[PDB]
Amino acid sequence: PIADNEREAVTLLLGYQLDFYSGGPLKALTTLVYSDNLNLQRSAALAFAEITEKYVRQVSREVLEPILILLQSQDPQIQVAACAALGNLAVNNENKLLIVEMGGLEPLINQMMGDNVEVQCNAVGCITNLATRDDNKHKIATSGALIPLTKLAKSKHIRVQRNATGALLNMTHSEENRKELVNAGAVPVLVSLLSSTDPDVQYYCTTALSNIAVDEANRKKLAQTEPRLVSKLVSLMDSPSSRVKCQATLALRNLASDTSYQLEIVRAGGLPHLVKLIQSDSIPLVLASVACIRNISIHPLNEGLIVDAGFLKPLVRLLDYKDSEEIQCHAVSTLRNLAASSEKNRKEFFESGAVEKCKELALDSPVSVQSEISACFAILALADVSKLDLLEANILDALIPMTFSQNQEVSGNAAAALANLCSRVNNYTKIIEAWDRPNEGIRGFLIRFLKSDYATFEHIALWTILQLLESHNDKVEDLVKNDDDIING
Amino acid sequence: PIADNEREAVTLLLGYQLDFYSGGPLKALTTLVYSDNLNLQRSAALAFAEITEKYVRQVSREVLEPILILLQSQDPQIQVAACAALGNLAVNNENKLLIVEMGGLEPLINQMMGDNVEVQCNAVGCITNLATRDDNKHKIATSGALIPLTKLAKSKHIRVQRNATGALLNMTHSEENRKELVNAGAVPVLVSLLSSTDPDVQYYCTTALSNIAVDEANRKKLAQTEPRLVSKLVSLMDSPSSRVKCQATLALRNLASDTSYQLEIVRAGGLPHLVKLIQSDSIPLVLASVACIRNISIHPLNEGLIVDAGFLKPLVRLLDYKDSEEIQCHAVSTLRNLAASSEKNRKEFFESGAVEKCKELALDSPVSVQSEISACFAILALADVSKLDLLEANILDALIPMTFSQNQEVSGNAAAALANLCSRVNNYTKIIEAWDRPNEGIRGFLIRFLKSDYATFEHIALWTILQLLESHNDKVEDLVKNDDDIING
Amino acid sequence: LLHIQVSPTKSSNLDAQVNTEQAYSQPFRY
Amino acid sequence: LLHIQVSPTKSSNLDAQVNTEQAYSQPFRY
Repeated sequence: PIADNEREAVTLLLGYQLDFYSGGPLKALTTLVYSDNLNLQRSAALAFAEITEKYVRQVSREVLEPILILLQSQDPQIQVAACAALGNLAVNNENKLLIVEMGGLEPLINQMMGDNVEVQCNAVGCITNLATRDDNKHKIATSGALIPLTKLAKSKHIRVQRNATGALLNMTHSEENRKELVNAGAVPVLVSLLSSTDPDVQYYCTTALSNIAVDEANRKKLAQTEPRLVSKLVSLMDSPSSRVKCQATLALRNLASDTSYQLEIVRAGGLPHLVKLIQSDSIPLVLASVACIRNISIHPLNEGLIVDAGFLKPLVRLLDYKDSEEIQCHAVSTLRNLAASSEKNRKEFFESGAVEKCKELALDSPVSVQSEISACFAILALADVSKLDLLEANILDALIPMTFSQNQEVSGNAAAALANLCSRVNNYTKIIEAWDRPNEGIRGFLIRFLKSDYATFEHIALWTILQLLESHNDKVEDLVKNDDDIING
Repeated sequence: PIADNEREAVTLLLGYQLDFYSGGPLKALTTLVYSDNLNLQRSAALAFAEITEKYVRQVSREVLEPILILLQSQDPQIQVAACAALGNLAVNNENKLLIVEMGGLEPLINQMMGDNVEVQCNAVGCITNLATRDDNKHKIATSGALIPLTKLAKSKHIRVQRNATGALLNMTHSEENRKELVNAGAVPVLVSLLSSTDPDVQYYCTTALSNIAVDEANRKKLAQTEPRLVSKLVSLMDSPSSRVKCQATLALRNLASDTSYQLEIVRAGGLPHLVKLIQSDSIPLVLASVACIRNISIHPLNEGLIVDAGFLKPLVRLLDYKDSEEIQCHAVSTLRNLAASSEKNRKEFFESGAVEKCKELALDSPVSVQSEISACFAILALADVSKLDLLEANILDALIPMTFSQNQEVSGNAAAALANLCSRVNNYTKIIEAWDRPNEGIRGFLIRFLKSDYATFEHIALWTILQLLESHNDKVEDLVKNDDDIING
Repeated sequence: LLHIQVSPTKSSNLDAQVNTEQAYSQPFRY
Repeated sequence: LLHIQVSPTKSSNLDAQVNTEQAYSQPFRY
């Protein structure tokens, strides 16, 4: 009797009745609407608001047109109820599109510009919901709603503020719409609302400004008109709200795309905040902050200040984040940005443990991380004063097998590093040891790169052979007398 | 762990309301109704009808008031929709009461008296549903609704007929309401509708008449005024519908409370139908039919006709229905009603195996069945012609232990039968051999009943001893000479 | 006295019984 | 001829990222 399993599996699903968007009920409300009698229309509006409040689905033209018609009313009750109904229906994705196609934006804008704060709230909110569909965003942005949205973002009523700033946020997702926002004058408002004591408003405005900072032109504009923006974001890095912390950090990263902001964030005291955030052991916070410091470390004038601030060891520790490839990449990239600085910073770099950790990661990490590490080694090897030390950390053990990689960032930078390590060093012991190992070591490298199609690789091989000859060493001169090496020409 | 089954177990059952019976929606429909505009009201009524069609619950006065107002419309379609709503709501038991208390019966009666057939249909149906609550039955019965219900039962439209006859049926569950029904003139209509070709109508009418026939005065009325009744019910005993079969049989059984109907049912050809029915595969049909023939067998003039129809052996076989005490009881009772007939019927009775089966059942059945069997034996024993035969079936093996029963029907009738068997028989062999056994035999019986406080029992014992001595036998006289008998005798 | 009898020759008739099953309306059209 | 370098001294700046999280309205009072 397996059947009685099935017998109750069906009844169950026959369960999985409150639908009134058609037939009798709908016709009754519609009849109330087209009566053009004020009281009856009030009744219809209240009914619609309640119904949409309790249940929402994709509805047809005949549901939305009586509501749109109710939105032409001068009566506050009708207005607020109809706006509530349309706003509720605008939670469904097909409804958003249909509502905008029917010309709902014009009545909504009109209702926004009236002196009724509840109607303001509901109309703005309806627009907020409409703007969560990509198709609608540009149409809303160019419809004229931006001026009243910007104005209403300054409302003393927190619900109106949330809806307004939310809509503004919903139109920072494309370059064009962001341009529309900046042209409508939203930026001073957003910046001012960075100080808001409401978590939602603060988050919306922080995120909105962060998205606005994605565009170079907006960054330039902000640099000219909003001089205290960096300070405010910096102070927002210490917000008790985690998402506001994270987003403020992201905004600072985005801004740090530019040189001037790279200097300005440091000048405004952002470094200790970043130092703390990069050690939070919260993946979002760490990601944001390591990205930010990655951008900031590009400016030479910051290097010293970054090392004094104590970034090196936190950065090095980030390399143990084996389940976050991006964090590893950014950490290593920042380290490499700190790898060709002054002597003090160099000593600090070597005292951080970056070389050893990078060596450890070089042969057991994603190819992106490998690439960053390889580049880091390549730049580190440029300093003569460091070469021996790099050699005594046995990084040749990493470099040599990396010259086998089909990723040319890896292999190319490994070749560069190795080559430079072979040049003008006082002691060639480590090089002699690594002549045949690992994996044919340095001689094998020389062979393979001597027969390379890519003229740069071949140039590298020839150049490092020359550097090996150039140095006054008796034995490496003995080791180059092997026939696979020489007749290459 | 453990919890994570419970953790799911809760959620699903949190799975397994935006109605229109309150707030906004209700206020909208209500605004439509009190608008006093016919078209608007029409929309409201349609809405109500659909809503109640999709979902029904206990509702308040504010739901029923506008619906009741819509019941008084000049537009028949408004009335139909509104009454559909009301009728749907009247499926809920508290709604029935509230609707009657608010005075819905007056508009409903008015609707029944109109000329629109859909209006009639829905109004009557609504009253049918209202009359499924006992509180309401007497109120509807005395409201005046009975006269129009009676008229509408004669409608050429089948849905109307079903609703009307159903309401009438709902009026037959108390003596008072049945009296009201008869006074309204419903009986000729119901009887005529026994010939209806619609299963529902004929079931409702058969049941209604069956219930009407529960009262003596009504049976006499029917016997005076409705001469076609028995013929119709008899023909209905062959209906392809089993519920119609069964109810027809039950109606005939109720009618058979009176002697005249006991004769009439036989005269109309009901006996072969009852023969078939007591041998049905369905236990209800058997019960109804055996009860019916039990009532019919009470009239002496029927006895022969009952035997000729072939009842004896099926009746005997009914005794093996060990799981139905009631069926056994009226089978044995019918048999007893056939136990003092003419000589032909007596001979037929003894060839049916009734005696042997009863003897078998006498010590292995419920005390009710025992009572009936004991009586049957007591009546059988009255015929001199039978006595020896009854003794040859070793009836004393049943009779003697039955005289120990605390049930005085059992013991009293067993005593009577024994007493008669000891009287004026030509052969006293079986008496003599049962003198000491089983269960202390006739001797023990005589002693015990001689000591009885009940003068009837003592009378039986003394009379029996007298019959034993008066009858001329050498060894029975020898057996009576014992101390225990004479001392208390 | 020729015979002993303590029960009536015939059994009594059963009392008529009521069917209390309730009828409900047909589907309401509108 | 003094050193070999096939990568830029500094690494590239990251592209600014957009947060695509969408805001929804507050509950609607009427």
